[PDB]
Amino acid sequence: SIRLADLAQQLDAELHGDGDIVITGVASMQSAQTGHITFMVNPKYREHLGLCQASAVVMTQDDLPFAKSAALVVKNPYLTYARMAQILDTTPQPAQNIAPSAVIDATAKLGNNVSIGANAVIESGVELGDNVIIGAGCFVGKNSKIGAGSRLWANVTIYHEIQIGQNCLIQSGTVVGADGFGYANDRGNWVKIPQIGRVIIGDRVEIGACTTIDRGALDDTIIGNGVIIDNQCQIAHNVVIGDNTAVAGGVIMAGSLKIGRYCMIGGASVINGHMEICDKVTVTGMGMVMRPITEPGVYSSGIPLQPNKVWRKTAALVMNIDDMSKRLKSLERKV
Amino acid sequence: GSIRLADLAQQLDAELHGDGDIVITGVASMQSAQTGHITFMVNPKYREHLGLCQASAVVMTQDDLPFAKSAALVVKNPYLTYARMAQILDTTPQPAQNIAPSAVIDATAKLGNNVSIGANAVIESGVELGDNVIIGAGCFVGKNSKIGAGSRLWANVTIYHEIQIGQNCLIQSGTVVGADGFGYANDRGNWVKIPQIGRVIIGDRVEIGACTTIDRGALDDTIIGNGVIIDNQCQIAHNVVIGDNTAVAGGVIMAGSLKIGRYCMIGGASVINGHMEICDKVTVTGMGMVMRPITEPGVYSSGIPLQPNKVWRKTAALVMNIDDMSKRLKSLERKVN
Amino acid sequence: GSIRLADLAQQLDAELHGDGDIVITGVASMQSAQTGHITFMVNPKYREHLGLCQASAVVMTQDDLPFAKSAALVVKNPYLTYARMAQILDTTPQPAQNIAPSAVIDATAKLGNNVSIGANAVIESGVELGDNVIIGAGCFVGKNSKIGAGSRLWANVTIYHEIQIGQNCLIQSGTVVGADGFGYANDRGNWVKIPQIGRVIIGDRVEIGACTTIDRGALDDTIIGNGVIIDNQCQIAHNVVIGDNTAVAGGVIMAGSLKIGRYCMIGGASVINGHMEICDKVTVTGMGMVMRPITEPGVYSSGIPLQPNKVWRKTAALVMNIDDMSKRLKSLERKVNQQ
Ligand SMILES: CC1(C)CC(=O)c2c(nc3nn(-c4ccccc4)c(O)c3c2-c2cccs2)C1
Ligand SMILES: CC1(C)CC(=O)c2c(nc3nn(-c4ccccc4)c(O)c3c2-c2cccs2)C1
Ligand SMILES: O=C(Nc1cccc(NC(=O)c2ccco2)c1)c1ccc2c(c1)OCCO2
Ligand SMILES: [Mg+2]
Ligand SMILES: [Mg+2]
Repeated sequence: SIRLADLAQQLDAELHGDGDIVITGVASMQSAQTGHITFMVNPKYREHLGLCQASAVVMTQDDLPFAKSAALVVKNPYLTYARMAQILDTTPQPAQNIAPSAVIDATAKLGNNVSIGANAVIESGVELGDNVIIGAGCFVGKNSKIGAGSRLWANVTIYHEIQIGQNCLIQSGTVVGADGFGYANDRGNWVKIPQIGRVIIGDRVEIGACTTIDRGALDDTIIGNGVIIDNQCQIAHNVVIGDNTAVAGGVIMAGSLKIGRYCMIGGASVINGHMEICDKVTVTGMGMVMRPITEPGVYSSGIPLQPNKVWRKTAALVMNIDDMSKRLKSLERKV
Repeated sequence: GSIRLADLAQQLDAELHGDGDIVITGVASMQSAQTGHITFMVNPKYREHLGLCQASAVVMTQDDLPFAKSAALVVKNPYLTYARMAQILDTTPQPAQNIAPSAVIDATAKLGNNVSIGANAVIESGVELGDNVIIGAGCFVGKNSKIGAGSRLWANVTIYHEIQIGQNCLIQSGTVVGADGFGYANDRGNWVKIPQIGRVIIGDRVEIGACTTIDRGALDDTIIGNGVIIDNQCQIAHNVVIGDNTAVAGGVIMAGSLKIGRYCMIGGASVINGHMEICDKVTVTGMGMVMRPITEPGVYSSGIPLQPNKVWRKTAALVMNIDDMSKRLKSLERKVN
Repeated sequence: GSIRLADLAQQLDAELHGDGDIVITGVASMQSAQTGHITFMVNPKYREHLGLCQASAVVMTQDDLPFAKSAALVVKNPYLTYARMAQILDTTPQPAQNIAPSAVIDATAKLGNNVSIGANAVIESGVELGDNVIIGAGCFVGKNSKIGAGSRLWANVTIYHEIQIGQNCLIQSGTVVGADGFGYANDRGNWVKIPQIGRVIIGDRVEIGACTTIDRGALDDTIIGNGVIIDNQCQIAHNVVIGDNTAVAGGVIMAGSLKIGRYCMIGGASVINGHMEICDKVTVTGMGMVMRPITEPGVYSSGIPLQPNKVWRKTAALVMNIDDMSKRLKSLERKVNQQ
């Protein structure tokens, strides 16, 4: 719980109302009750602000005349919402102190205030920095290092020789450092190439659930600082992702892809390997990225949904487009 | 457990034609069935084949009866009867039995009657497990989460905090329920995490496949309706709502704040955009690219299917240059007219 | 781990050019190699660059040899030799060693010789682990499952009941083998679960990536042939059959009752529908949308690639209205045919 005046100060927002209002948490506009603070971004909600029952609403200056409650005025309500949600965060920690059922190799090196959940397994040589939290059931493989403040939720798998920076967050089910898909061929028989590279994850990286990041074949798979990666993503061996790039859910990346900084990869996209995407590129959902992207901007692919009867004709015509092309060329020649 | 054919027929509401004393030990495919097995025929083309079936009994329709070469259970719907008898004779073990000494269970957790918790499972403070709930080995159930009576989790399932799961649900291994949604604000190019303080509410009789992820809501909740079935490797983003009885096949990816109606069927590997709605009774075929809202019931499709590589190369190049093709067509139209 | 260069050359069947007494400690890339490392060159464009590589030895061909600036191992196939020497100098640890006191092993489980079981692994009744099997930490192996000699599971792998795995397999973390297929009947509008009492049969020398799922069959079995390699995030549905030596790249989804032949290559993120067959020696390029059986060997492809969004918008609009284009072209043909 926190006073609205204190909250406005920490948020660097201008208060318009009773600063002694006690705020207990954040809520959506439709769900907000007394004691909740909420926010609005779309001006369509201005007009039924008298139905919102929050104790305070974060809004812009143009929204203030429509306010029917105490208001915190700011330039960017969505960013202010992020900050106040962090102040009022109710999320528990993956673990507290070191659980007696955890299995920790005697040669592990633990910083101060390290928490390890029940039945987590820490291999030899592992280094956990100050304030690191390992959730229940995690595995952290030999000689891996996790920087100060980083947190793993339950049932995360970190392989051997992995480096993770400070203040990272990895959600459950994720696997970091599995073998890359590297094989030689000896007369039709696959010959495993041991993957003795690593994964280097920078600082302030957040990784979703059931995402896989393979280790490099010789050199390393590299995730830059401030990268965010959603659920169900596959990052193949020797991929390099530049700082602050965002990767949405279900993206599949092939090996040796290089992605620049400040990129945004839409969900379910497929990016082929041995190529580079430059800085400040946006790929929209389900993009089929076959070629390098050398200029910033927005890129898209795919033929969107149609009613099935219409699709049947669309797909049949598209598959025979070569004949349409030949017929057009013939007609041009005749005319 | 072995059962007498006459007793099995009564439980199935089938007409017995043959020896009710036959002992049935399990269910098998028609090609694999041996003595002691019961099987079923749904395709009348196999009537001439029944003499090659070694099952002790065969479920079939009244129209099939003259072709039987074994004891027969006559029913209106052999496929449904097969589902029912497979449940009666199910050989699937339970994920756990009793409470394993290696399980770690917070003192404040509330266990109902006949709850089983497998080895090395972890149960946090405030958790409530209803009667007959089974938690598989290596599971994690987060703080204050509630799992309704008769629900079962296979091994290595992760339930985060404040999750509500209904009665008689089944969740396969590797699935994660309640992870943080992909919620971030942008501050001059830096991503600022938005804590996801909503929950997930899963209804009754929901089945979730393996390695599926269902994210918790940002403020309000991610909601899975009653009777929903979800296959493997699906991603259900924060604040998605899925209506009762909807089926989601494997590998479907949904964006945040999507609402899917009741009675829908989403084909495997489909991709659905966020902040929009799909109405009731919509079927999206496999690999559907669902970019816009769907406001009328029916079947919808997308995608250009496979061709020989030599042919695809021309197809792809021509489609990508279709604007030029369009211009040439109009130009020729003007010239002819 | 470390080996004299002469002995390494002998085991690789390589021709040594240089000091056989050099001590090699591991493998490294050309750019990263330092004293004690062996590296390899596959691209002759780097011949001029070999003076900058500080590896102690370089694997190369006879045509590269005049350009060497180090001890050299000459072979016909530098890439295959690199695979073999990386195995010889492999630094990858084992998932486990010995039997961990925190593992929970049913009294009726049967273990061969030199079995290792990692911390907090769970082994159900009736399980059989062959000689030299390694079960990583946190794994679950369900009732009556059998794992053949030399096979290894990394941490947090889930094997359901009645699963059969062959010899010298390798399964990466997070993978689930034997979960229920997606089988349901319809009772007047209510889903009715069909118990999935088939199994999964995995052959010998199969490698499966991370967070891959392989469902069990409804009555008969899901079958993975010998020498198959499967990447991360793959979905193999109930009753799929995959022939020997086929490779499945990451993110591939296979619907139920699909049969794939031998020596196939399925590109990443492909979607393969079920109740159909793909013959031997078929290559499906990435993101392929397979809706019909493939009856002839060769390479098959689908998908419209990326364009700038403003260009894509026009392309998508024209394609979605291609029926109108077709009709206009036919009408124009009639006019040109004087009809
Ligand atoms: C629930 C049910 C008993 C019936 C059903 O509707 C269904 C089932 N299994 C499916 N597998 N795949 C699939 C999986 C992977 C790749 C490609 C396709 C579908 O698309 C499936 C569908 C659907 C078809 C159209 C909409 S949902 C079993
Ligand atoms: C098995 C092998 C040694 C050789 C191989 O053929 C192959 C390999 N790795 C791949 N990654 N991806 C991929 C992954 C993610 C997104 C897009 C593509 C492919 O498509 C891959 C392929 C194939 C190409 C064509 C058919 S399979 C390594
Ligand atoms: O693409 C993001 N999500 C997302 C997830 C899953 C599926 C989709 N489907 C589509 O787009 C889609 C379906 C059909 C056509 O298109 C999108 C996305 C990107 C960047 C972000 C972000 C979300 O939130 C944080 C800010 O950065
Ligand atoms: Mg334990
Ligand atoms: Mg996918």
